[PDB]
Amino acid sequence: GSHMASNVLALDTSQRIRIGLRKGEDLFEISYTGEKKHAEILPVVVKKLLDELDLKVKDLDVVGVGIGPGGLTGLRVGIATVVGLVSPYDIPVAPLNSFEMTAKSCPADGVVLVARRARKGYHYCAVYLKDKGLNPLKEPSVVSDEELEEITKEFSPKIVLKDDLLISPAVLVEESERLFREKKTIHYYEIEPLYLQKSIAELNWEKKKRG
Amino acid sequence: GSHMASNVLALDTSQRIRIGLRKGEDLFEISYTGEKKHAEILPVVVKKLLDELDLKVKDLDVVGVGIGPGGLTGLRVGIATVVGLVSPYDIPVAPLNSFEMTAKSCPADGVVLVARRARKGYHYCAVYLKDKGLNPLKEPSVVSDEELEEITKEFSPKIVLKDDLLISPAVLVEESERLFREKKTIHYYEIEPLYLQKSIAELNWEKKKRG
Amino acid sequence: EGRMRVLGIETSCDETAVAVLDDGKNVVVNFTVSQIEVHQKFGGVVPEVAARHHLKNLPILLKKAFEKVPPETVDVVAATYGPGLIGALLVGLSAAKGLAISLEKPFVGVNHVEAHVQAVFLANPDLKPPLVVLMVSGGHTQLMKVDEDYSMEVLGETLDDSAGEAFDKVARLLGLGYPGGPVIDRVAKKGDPEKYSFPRPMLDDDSYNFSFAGLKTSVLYFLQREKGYKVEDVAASFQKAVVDILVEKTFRLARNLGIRKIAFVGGVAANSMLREEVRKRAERWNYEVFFPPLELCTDNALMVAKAGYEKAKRGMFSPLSLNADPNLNV
Amino acid sequence: EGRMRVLGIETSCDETAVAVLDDGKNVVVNFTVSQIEVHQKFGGVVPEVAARHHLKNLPILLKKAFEKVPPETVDVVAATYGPGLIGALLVGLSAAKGLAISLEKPFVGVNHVEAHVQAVFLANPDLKPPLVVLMVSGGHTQLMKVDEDYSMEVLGETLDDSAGEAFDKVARLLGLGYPGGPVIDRVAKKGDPEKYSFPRPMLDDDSYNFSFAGLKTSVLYFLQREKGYKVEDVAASFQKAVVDILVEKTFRLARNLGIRKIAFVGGVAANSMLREEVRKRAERWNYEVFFPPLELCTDNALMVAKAGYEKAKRGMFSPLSLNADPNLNV
Amino acid sequence: ASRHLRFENLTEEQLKRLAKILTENLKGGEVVILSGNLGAGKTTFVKGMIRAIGLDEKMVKSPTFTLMNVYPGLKTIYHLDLYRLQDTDFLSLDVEDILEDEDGIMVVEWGDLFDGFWPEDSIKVKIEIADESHRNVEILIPEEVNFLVEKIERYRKELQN
Amino acid sequence: ASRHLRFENLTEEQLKRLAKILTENLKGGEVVILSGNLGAGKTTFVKGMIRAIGLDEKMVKSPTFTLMNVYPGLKTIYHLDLYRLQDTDFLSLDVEDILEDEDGIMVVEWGDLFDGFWPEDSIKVKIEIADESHRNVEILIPEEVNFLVEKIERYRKELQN
Ligand SMILES: Nc1ncnc2c1ncn2[C@@H]1O[C@H](COP(=O)(O)OP(=O)(O)OP(=O)(O)O)[C@@H](O)[C@H]1O
Ligand SMILES: Nc1ncnc2c1ncn2[C@@H]1O[C@H](COP(=O)(O)OP(=O)(O)OP(=O)(O)O)[C@@H](O)[C@H]1O
Ligand SMILES: Nc1ncnc2c1ncn2[C@@H]1O[C@H](COP(=O)(O)OP(=O)(O)O)[C@@H](O)[C@H]1O
Ligand SMILES: Nc1ncnc2c1ncn2[C@@H]1O[C@H](COP(=O)(O)OP(=O)(O)O)[C@@H](O)[C@H]1O
Ligand SMILES: Nc1ncnc2c1ncn2[C@@H]1O[C@H](COP(=O)(O)OC(=O)O)[C@@H](O)[C@H]1O
Ligand SMILES: Nc1ncnc2c1ncn2[C@@H]1O[C@H](COP(=O)(O)OC(=O)O)[C@@H](O)[C@H]1O
Ligand SMILES: [Mg+2]
Ligand SMILES: [Mg+2]
Ligand SMILES: [Zn+2]
Ligand SMILES: [Zn+2]
Repeated sequence: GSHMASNVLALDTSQRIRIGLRKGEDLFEISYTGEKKHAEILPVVVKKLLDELDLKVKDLDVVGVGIGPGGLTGLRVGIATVVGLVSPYDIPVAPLNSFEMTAKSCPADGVVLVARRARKGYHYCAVYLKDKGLNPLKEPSVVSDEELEEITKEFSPKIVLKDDLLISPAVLVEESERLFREKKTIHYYEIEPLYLQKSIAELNWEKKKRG
Repeated sequence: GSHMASNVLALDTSQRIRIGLRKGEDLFEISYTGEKKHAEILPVVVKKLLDELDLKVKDLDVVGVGIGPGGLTGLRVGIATVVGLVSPYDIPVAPLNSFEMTAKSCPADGVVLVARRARKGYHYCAVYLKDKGLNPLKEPSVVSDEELEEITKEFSPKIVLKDDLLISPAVLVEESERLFREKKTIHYYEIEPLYLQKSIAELNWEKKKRG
Repeated sequence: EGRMRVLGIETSCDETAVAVLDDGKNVVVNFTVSQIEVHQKFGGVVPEVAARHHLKNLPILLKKAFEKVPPETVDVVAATYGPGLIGALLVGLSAAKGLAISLEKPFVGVNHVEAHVQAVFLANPDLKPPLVVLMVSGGHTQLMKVDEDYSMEVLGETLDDSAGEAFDKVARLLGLGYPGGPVIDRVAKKGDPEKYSFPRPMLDDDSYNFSFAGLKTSVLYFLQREKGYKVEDVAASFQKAVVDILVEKTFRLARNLGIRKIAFVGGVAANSMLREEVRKRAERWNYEVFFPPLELCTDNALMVAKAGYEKAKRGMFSPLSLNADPNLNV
Repeated sequence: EGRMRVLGIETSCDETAVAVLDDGKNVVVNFTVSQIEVHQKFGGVVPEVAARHHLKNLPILLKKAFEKVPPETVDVVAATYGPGLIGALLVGLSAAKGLAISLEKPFVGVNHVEAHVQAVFLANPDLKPPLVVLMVSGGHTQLMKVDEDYSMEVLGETLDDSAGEAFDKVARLLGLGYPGGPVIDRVAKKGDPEKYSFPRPMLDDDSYNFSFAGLKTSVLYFLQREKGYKVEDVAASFQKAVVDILVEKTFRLARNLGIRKIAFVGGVAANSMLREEVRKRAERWNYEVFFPPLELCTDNALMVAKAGYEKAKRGMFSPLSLNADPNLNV
Repeated sequence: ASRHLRFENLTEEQLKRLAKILTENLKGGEVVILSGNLGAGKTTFVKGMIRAIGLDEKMVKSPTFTLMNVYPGLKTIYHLDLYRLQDTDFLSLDVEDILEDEDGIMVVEWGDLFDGFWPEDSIKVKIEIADESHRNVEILIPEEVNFLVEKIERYRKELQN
Repeated sequence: ASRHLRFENLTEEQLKRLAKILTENLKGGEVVILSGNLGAGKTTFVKGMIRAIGLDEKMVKSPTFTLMNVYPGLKTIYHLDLYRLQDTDFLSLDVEDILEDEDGIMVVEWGDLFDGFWPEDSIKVKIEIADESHRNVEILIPEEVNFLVEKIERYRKELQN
């Protein structure tokens, strides 16, 4: 029946592989960085971790997954493997905004700007007011290199998370738990990735104008 | 003979358990957080990690270890296990300043202050100018709650890492490699932990004066 | 009952597909997004599907699958891992490894074109290799050998355009529309296949490979050179050229390998003129020939599940580390 | 040679110690920081040692050990994990697990007081339990049974101050200095042990436990009450009280358990009056008694290595998860 | 402003040599938009390009159905054909993903069907049918990547023959 | 300024009851400095304190040799004796580490030997020998922890007997 989470798996494949697994009082964080592709690592590491903590997937109370913004190939691998994990048992899914996760993974507080380079001369980016929780000063969108500078002045660049983004797996687990407690979880067949990719079609279809 | 490092183990037990293991192009990070004591986790996780990467200790080019400042019990466990790891083979040891590791683990740059509470009304703390590398604006020392505030004004509190310190295991591996390349490694029988603990004996032996 | 139930996944190109298969014979579920689309589906209280949207489609099909098939009954999970689009392959592959971990079942990576060939053995349970297979769809144009143990080699492939691709593009030239294969087949019926020749730099006699690019342009050249031809005659004459290439090589291979059974799979294998030419030569030189049904020849997860069942029987399982290979070679 | 070589570590209290032992008999290395100190050591090109500095001392001893003993020859690693100071235990324990991982050898966690008892079996290789052990140092005052299989129970302990502690503190009162045991032993020789009685609330007859706190204060009370006594007589009379308590209980236990062998280990076991009283009763009631040599009774890693060898022979190995327990109970 | 280079009346071998010279000199992260009618020689052009990454022409197939082929040589060529593309979604996602690969060379048959989508520094290659065995080729090099001009004009040397 | 509380002529049972009342009311992270001559009843006092964490007196031993004993009850008591301590290093490191435990109760026999080391909010307990079966006890409660005063003075109720 209805109880509070004990066993929580969350990963984010939006850049580097980030896996968090809480089991009771025990939280394990694992990250991988190297030449190997996500499809070569993520499933093996997930299996080993679960095995070592004497945990089966059906014993999971929620699974968190990063939904972007991030690298298409990475996101696809992560989300797809999660679908494979939960689909047999309809285990609830916490959709995690990779940029928010990035912001929350920063020790400090205040005003934070997160950016990832797209195609030459463009950048994904968002700005966040971060204290107790975290509040969006501008939602993740695509901008040019010039338009990025507009944002760095228009808001306070107190912390600037650019290009190489640290994600704390602990934060993934914590956010997954939060969404679960707020009844904001979803089914595995309801996942809607943040594809900002799609915005460059319209913004570069003309020139430097959109209104 | 003399070659550049391929296989690098580094951990820090100064607060939470942080383990990094590079093997060629593959870097694995592991952290643990929970009720279990360091002595219950650190050795088992080290063994499992090495085994899964088909790695024996003698194959290691350097071992990094956090030497403080931090919790006495934690540091003792970490350093002692490392001594057990390397002693049979005299594998070189990178001594890691846990506070520096903390500073470098912060995505942003600028001026950073790191603090850990000691006995009520006192704090370990250091201030670091951080850009390319990292430069000490004041070396780790003990201060009172009042004297801490002196430091927050006397320097710019651009980022304030207080009480709960994130250590990136990747950063441990990277620093271990750096010290190894700079021929700054030491023998297992030459380790000298940063015990700031010892400074409270003299600073509280009188009142608020020391000069 | 030592029953082996295999759930197959296929996301190599345009089609998202999930199937469940028992003992390489009994079909339990055989879903394709094509069916879910090509049949109406007014709104829903479960999201909708669209072509080539693998990440959002596959979950849907899995939901459907598990409604009919209780998950714990699945023994083996099988998925295509190449060749094809890395971005697409990865979704099927990754979900399949997901399920393996979840169900604590073993996992099988399947080669897409090898899978296509299983359509022959699904459709002819009694059929024993060796045989030769002409695989000849829009994507694939390949001549393959299957030996006694069920190993496969590719002994010929296209060096440019597939056969289906030749039909599609030439049909555009003749202003017949899309898909090209069917319309040309229909229109050719009432045409003279001996009317026109299509000369071009043809590749080696001994080679078991194909080239159609030059036949495509040869027809273009014709249209902008000649006067007062009839579509029927051009379609018929082009159609003759294509099947003549395909049949000569396929039978020549079979002869030289001393094989007496030949199978044809894929869109182009439907062609009425090809089938006639094939039966003529089959009769004359005393060959068995096999033309599987059409819903098996198009991309689907059943051929994957079959391919998986056969590998699993032989204990040829895949590790969880298996990466998608867009250039996978059989 | 099915030779089992065991490296022992001991860091439970004040002493840092490393030893190597073969087949529970042959001592290869037996280092204590006490020796490295109590013998001169002018500077060095390798750091220096000091008492109770386990983290920096242990590395030193390991270096020494490995110079004499090549590491790969080590079969089993054994370390004290309690009882004692958590902070100290942890260093030995953690380094030992380190070595196990490094050498790919199994690991044995050892109980400090159990280890102390192995001094009896090191020193008397022919000795077979059951026996009773009075363990009676400065830290430890304990009555133990060892049964046929070499299991141990504690059947009596101090409820306050140890015996050695009584000697140390009473010696302070008599102005004799430290350590108390020896000086009192010497001074008592020339004293009358029947001169004074030391009455105080004594605990239960049937109880196998000890209490000395009240004997300590009884002597204080005496000094501030009486006039014109002589140190010799007070020392002698106090010494008599202590050994009388220890011997009565130890023999009574042995009698009631029907054991005929008794062993005495620890500083206080050196006491000349205790030894006499013990031999008297031993003779009268026909008991075997054992007093191990003194360098075995003080904290050292040899008893650990022995304790480890015996557990390893029986395949009673410890996991890498073993935490130090300051309150470990035998 | 972008610099226009015309090559008149190239044989098939000459067209391939020209494609090789272009590709040799590509640094990584470049886009080539192959334009031309059915049968102009777009796929044949790519058979030229692959010489430059140390593979056989055998490997170059029509991507009409596959949509994108990967040729992993000394650099990786991504070979797209957008002929049969009905939606726009595949550009927005999959192709966009590869535009962030700054090591590979993307070449796109029928790229001109979606002319607005491509970056400004894209190289455009337009192939016309001259006769039954000759083609004309026009190459537009944007200023951003202007170093290519000298490399390509040097090829005219071979055509004096 | 710190508040002084004298208890005159306590039996052994009375001294233990007083130690129980003190400890009952400790929140966690407190230090008790036990002062008194050889035989005053410091260790006996701790046998009183442990009643309050739900253990038997059996568990309380002299830490003269062990240096520090751990009693894990409803709260954890750390029981130190610094009698035989020659250096200063053990205070600087090991004891300092436990002063950062804000859940435990530290009680230190012969703490007064290192009077400068202890925090200002430390509770001081001084035991004098009155006769052969009675002790006097003085307790200093710092202002920081002043709530203890009312709790302890209530014990005088038992002593009217
Ligand atoms: N000078 C030439 N350059 C290139 N190809 C030539 C030339 N002369 C003849 N050809 C032939 O023309 C044909 C062109 O086919 P190809 O498939 O390369 O054109 P395409 O533009 O890719 O067609 P599609 O529009 O269907 O993609 C080939 O058979 C090629 O050998
Ligand atoms: N009123 C009393 N309160 C406490 N103890 C008493 C009293 N009267 C007699 N005693 C006895 O005095 C002795 C005190 O011993 P204890 O070891 O507690 O003193 P201590 O201060 O710990 O000594 P040390 O200085 O060696 O640590 C005990 O035997 C105790 O039973
Ligand atoms: N697959 C085949 N099986 C049997 N006979 C064939 C086959 N292919 C061609 N032939 C016959 O063989 C002839 C070509 O070879 P042929 O001149 O007979 O030389 P040979 O038979 O010595 O190889 C064709 O005219 C045809 O009649
Ligand atoms: N361990 C012992 N072994 C043998 N005899 C003992 C032992 N301890 C005491 N005794 C003897 O027994 C006497 C006390 O018990 P005793 O009066 O003989 O009753 P019982 O022998 O029936 O138990 C002592 O005076 C002593 O002579
Ligand atoms: N009757 C036909 N004759 C020739 N070609 C035919 C005929 N029917 C379909 N085709 C061709 O098969 C191709 C489709 O094959 P299919 O759908 O089986 O698999 C792939 O998509 O690869 C199309 O190019 C179509 O023109
Ligand atoms: N001859 C002795 N008589 C009584 N007590 C003696 C004698 N020799 C040492 N001791 C006591 O043993 C104790 C030391 O024991 P040991 O050094 O063996 O182990 C521990 O430290 O625990 C000291 O209290 C000392 O006073
Ligand atoms: Mg083409
Ligand atoms: Mg005491
Ligand atoms: Zn196919
Ligand atoms: Zn001992």
